[PDB]
Amino acid sequence: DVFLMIRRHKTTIFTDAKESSTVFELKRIVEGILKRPPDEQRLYKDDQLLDDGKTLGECGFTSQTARPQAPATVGLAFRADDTFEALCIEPFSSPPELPDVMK
Amino acid sequence: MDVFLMIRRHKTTIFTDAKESSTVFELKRIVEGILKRPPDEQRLYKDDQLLDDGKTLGECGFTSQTARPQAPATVGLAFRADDTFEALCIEPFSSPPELPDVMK
Amino acid sequence: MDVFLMIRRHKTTIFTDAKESSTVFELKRIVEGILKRPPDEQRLYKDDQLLDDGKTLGECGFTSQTARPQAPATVGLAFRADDTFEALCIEPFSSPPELPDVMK
Amino acid sequence: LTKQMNAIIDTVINYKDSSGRQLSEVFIQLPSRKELPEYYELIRKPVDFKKIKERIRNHKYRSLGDLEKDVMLLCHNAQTFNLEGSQIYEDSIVLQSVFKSARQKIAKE
Amino acid sequence: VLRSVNSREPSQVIFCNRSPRVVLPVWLNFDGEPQPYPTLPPGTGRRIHSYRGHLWLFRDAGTHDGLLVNQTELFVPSLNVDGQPIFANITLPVYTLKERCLQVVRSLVKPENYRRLDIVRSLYEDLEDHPNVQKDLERLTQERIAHQ
Amino acid sequence: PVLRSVNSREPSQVIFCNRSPRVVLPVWLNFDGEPQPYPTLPPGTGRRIHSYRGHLWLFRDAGTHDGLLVNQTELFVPSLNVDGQPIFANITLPVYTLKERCLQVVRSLVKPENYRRLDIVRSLYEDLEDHPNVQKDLERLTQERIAHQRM
Amino acid sequence: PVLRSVNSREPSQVIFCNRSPRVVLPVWLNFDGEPQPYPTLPPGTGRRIHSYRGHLWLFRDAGTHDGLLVNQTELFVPSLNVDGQPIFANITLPVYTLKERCLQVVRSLVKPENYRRLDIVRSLYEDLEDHPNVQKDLERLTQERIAHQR
Amino acid sequence: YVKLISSDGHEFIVKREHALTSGTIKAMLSGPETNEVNFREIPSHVLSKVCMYFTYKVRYTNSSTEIPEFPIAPEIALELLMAANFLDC
Amino acid sequence: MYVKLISSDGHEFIVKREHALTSGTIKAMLSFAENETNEVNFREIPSHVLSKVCMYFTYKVRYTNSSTEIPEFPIAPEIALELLMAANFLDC
Amino acid sequence: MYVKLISSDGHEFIVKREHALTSGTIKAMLSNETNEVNFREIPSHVLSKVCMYFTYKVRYTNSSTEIPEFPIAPEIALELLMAANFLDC
Amino acid sequence: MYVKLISSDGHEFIVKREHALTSGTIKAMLSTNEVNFREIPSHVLSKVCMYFTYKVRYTNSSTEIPEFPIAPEIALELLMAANFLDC
Ligand SMILES: Cc1ncsc1-c1ccc([C@H](C)NC(=O)[C@@H]2C[C@@H](O)CN2C(=O)[C@@H](c2cc(O[C@@H](C)CN3CC[C@@H](N4CCN5c6cc(-c7ccccc7O)nnc6NC[C@H]5C4)C3)no2)C(C)C)cc1
Ligand SMILES: Cc1ncsc1-c1ccc([C@H](C)NC(=O)[C@@H]2C[C@@H](O)CN2C(=O)[C@@H](c2cc(O[C@@H](C)CN3CC[C@@H](N4CCN5c6cc(-c7ccccc7O)nnc6NC[C@H]5C4)C3)no2)C(C)C)cc1
Repeated sequence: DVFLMIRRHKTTIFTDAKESSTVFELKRIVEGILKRPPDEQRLYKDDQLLDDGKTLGECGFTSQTARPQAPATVGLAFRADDTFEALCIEPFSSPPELPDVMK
Repeated sequence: MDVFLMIRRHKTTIFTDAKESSTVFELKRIVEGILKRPPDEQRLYKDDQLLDDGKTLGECGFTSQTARPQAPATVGLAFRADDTFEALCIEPFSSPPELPDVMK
Repeated sequence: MDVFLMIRRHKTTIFTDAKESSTVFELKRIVEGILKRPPDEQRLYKDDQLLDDGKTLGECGFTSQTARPQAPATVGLAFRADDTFEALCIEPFSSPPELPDVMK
Repeated sequence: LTKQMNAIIDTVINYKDSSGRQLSEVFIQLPSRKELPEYYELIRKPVDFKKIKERIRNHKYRSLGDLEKDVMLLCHNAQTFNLEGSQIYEDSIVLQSVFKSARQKIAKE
Repeated sequence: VLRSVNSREPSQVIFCNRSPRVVLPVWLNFDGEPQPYPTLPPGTGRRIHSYRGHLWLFRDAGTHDGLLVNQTELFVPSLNVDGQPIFANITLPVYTLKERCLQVVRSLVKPENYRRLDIVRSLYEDLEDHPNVQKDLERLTQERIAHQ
Repeated sequence: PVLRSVNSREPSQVIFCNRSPRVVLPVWLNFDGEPQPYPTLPPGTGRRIHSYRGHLWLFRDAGTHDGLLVNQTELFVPSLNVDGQPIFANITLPVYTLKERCLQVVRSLVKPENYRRLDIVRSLYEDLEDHPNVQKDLERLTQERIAHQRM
Repeated sequence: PVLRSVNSREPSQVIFCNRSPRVVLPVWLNFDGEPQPYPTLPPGTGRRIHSYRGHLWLFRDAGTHDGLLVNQTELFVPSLNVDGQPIFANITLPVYTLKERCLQVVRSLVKPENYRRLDIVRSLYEDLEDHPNVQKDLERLTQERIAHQR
Repeated sequence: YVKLISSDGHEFIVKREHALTSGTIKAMLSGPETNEVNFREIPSHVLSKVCMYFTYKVRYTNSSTEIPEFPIAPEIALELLMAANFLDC
Repeated sequence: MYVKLISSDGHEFIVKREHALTSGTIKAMLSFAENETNEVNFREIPSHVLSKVCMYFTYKVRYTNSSTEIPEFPIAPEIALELLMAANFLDC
Repeated sequence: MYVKLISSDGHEFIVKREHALTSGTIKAMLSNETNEVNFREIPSHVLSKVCMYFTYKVRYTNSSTEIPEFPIAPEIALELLMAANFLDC
Repeated sequence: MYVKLISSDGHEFIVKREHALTSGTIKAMLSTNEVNFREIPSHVLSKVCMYFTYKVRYTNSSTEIPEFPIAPEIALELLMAANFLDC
């Protein structure tokens, strides 16, 4: 009942998960797809780190703000050795200025 | 669940079932159907206590484990005479003979 | 059929099973095995009544549905001090704290 | 006799209750075992209202008491199998009461 | 009198829960005994396989409070026309202010504590008289013997 | 879909017998293997139900969604009926872990919004909040089938 | 031999569950369709037993030889197990006729030499004497099974 | 409903279908329908229990779960056996 | 099992295979006929568009055959024209 | 064959070794091997019930027959849950 | 017309006559545009009116009805008032 875009750099994964499901279970789903184990992944909602033990619900993701048409964005960072990769989600292409026909 | 009953007044004995969830009132209506006397002329007793038309048989005490088909629970019946209701009177069933020495 | 028991003396509590058909004596022998005191130095009580070594647990009152694994029946134990047996004394288990307000 | 057997059996089938619905509509033809196996396991002598006219066309029934014995058997077969107070149960109670009034009008009037 | 009818003709139906409550669909069997069925969460709808003439009833799974289906108390699917599904719209009724208050009090106070409320004795009995499918079925019968 | 019914068109008469103290929710896995809730069995009742050969079933506490057992296993798949004789599904409590059983009791006494108020460890609070769930358990049962079909 | 086990050589794990008040005597029909007594199930007990597919079983009150039921029927034949899941044989009291049930009780209270002292009809005395019997019942079940339906 | 009347003269009102479990009652009712049948040699403590059986038989026939023993106390056993024999059941 | 859609500006979109197949053009491109292709590359579709094309797959898959009520699939003016173009090319 | 579990208040519980081993924590503490283990933070009304569970689990695991509900009174529920988790029962 | 309900603390509530009549006890008392409730405070009688508004509006409304909310703080006194009024 929660729709998500999990984005790291130029990669964006579109997926669902339950409000009741946990940040850890989400890392496992990513593991299943990108073949990268759960403990080196770090998931952010906006600029705040999400604890593996909290439910997506308690992180702030709700059905009413994570709808299939307007998915909520979870930020993703990987771990190289000791250091944490910076939360870097390179933005999408920009839409052209609103055509004069539509004003 | 299902509750199995003997509704008895005097020498009359009615065998019927109802639901735990069904009410003392609908039971009076079953009696009305048989003995042709409305629920406002009937009093239904469990032992010596009067049963309120609004309470469920369950709440009155008729559980599935005390109102079994082969051990029906006994509801007493009284009819109204004018200003007063007759006493609850359930004439007893015939006594069995003293246990024969063969079965001892 | 099996019976599940707590044999308790003072601050000691022994958890064991035995057959309905097994005897009070056989139980004393199990206690002997654990607490190293023979059947002639033991008295076993069900509540406040003494149990004869020769009776089956069944006959004493311990049954399938009073001596269940999760509700073991309690047999009281008394040891002999020279000429006389000690009083049957079963020191009670610790009391639980009053219900936290969420569960009241 | 065959005409009276046709009258008695056709009156019970054609019989509609006081809402206009025909009761025998379910009792016309039995279900295939493939369809409903529990009925066949429960019921010793599966018989319907065509199986009875078939007998009557063959005149398998000897007296009007032999035609009645097997109309009571299916109407009682239905009661055994169905729940008390079901649609089908209380109509086999009525189909026994409409057969016992239909035989009583044709056989003696 | 109030029972499903063994029909052999399927009738696909859409149970739409437009109440704020969890809804308990209740199918009356052929003998006319209420049969609880799987609950519908608020704001959900399901296509369900039922039969023509089958009689249904809906209630708050939690409280057993009375609900409505297509502005009435009983739902009986008509024969499907051209395979299109029939729709059962389940909604709150307009409860009496009293019955509604009882609902809320009942939901806040444990039944053993109804006795602690500084209210009239009659209200205690009313509080204790929890709503019930069977009581309501009995009432609905007398309301159909009164229309005859 | 490892765990799913198989369309057969051969009927299998079954008897669901609820020998648990709980209201039982029979859950039929459809052909895609999606749980489908069916009418509940009150404690201590038994009902004859029409299912087909190879159809896969699962049972649960209709209230708590707690896990039950059928013929001392987790899944029931009706055998081919022989001679019209109905197959029997005996539904019972499993032996819950003392922990899981305690959770059940606490969960049954405290409103879910108040789990937060209990003077216990957060991990226990997480366990309390993790309501049992057919889907979570189905996922686990799949990995437990690929683990005895690996070797 | 219409009513008999069939030599399968495919094992079928079964659970005999005694939900009758009576001590239960499980009776395995041999391939020659001969009743073979097996160890008794105490009341309210359940045991996993090793049997084979197609093997035919029957259950009775070990004491009185009264008829019992398994899965609402007189005979139990294990299906082939699916995924090792054990088959279940639920053994229960049948709805005895009031007469047969009365006989049961009288028989249990009065010594057979005293049946003669009861002020009852001779036909009833014969019925009292006529103890229930697996073989008589097997013969009946065959004629009811030789009729394709029942 | 149908009315069964004991020797001592107790009246028992039981569903018709429940009573018909007795082949002998079936005969008495089906052969001239009336509502009453009189048993001059069956006392109440017996005919009461005979009804209780009808209740039992009707309810537990075709029952999937489990069936409970139809109890008969020694004191009533013989007279019930007599009554049971006289009635089909 | 998932599929990778790659925009002109080179963003990667990982979406369920079944979600993607909602597009006839994609179905065609995915379905050497010995085994399945994970990537498909759109030379002329920018990210801000292909992102929203996915959001539609999410929407369509979820709300198709859903009984009580479906919500309108929103499209902002700023994206409307390019999406219409992309939509027609994809056949979604 | 027997092992001694001792509660905070100092009650002694003598239970079969195998019954106790149902607890990973106890399995660890025992795995030569000792006879006593002391639980300084588990009271008797709790450790008593923890044993009763061992009795229950050992008996009803692998039973074809219906299993009965392991009862827990509200008053004990929370402390038992705590104890349960520590023990790994 | 309109009708005036007056609370214990002496607040005046002017509501349509037909809205008020939803209460059998008010129906009885008006059978006169005033009624005084010595035992009903304003925070209660205010909400009793809000119910009249609700009942009148949503009775016989086909699509959807919204739950008539009652806060815990007011629940008991409202239940009392409700029973007295017969609303
Ligand atoms: C997910 C979710 N969420 C919220 S709710 C929900 C949900 C809802 C439903 C379900 C499940 C899948 N669906 C249901 O539960 C539905 C609902 C409700 O509508 C009843 N029902 C049922 O399933 C009953 C049911 C099924 C049935 O099918 C008959 C047509 C099949 N019957 C044999 C063929 C004909 N019979 C043929 C012999 N005929 C008889 C003939 C005679 C007779 C005739 C002549 C002479 C002698 C005779 O004896 N006698 N008896 C007869 N009896 C049968 C009769 C008709 C019909 N009917 O009802 C089931 C449950 C009981 C899942 C989720
Ligand atoms: C604790 C408790 N509580 C309550 S009950 C209980 C309990 C329950 C069970 C058990 C024990 C463990 N289990 C059992 O007792 C089980 C149960 C029940 O299901 C039968 N059974 C048995 O063990 C029989 C059994 C049968 C059999 O199958 C063959 C593979 C075994 N043998 C190899 C070869 C075959 N023979 C087959 C013909 N064959 C010949 C055939 C022919 C022939 C056939 C057709 C047509 C023409 C022909 O000529 N001709 N000649 C033959 N000669 C060889 C012969 C070989 C038998 N396995 O076991 C046992 C008892 C017989 C314990 C407690």
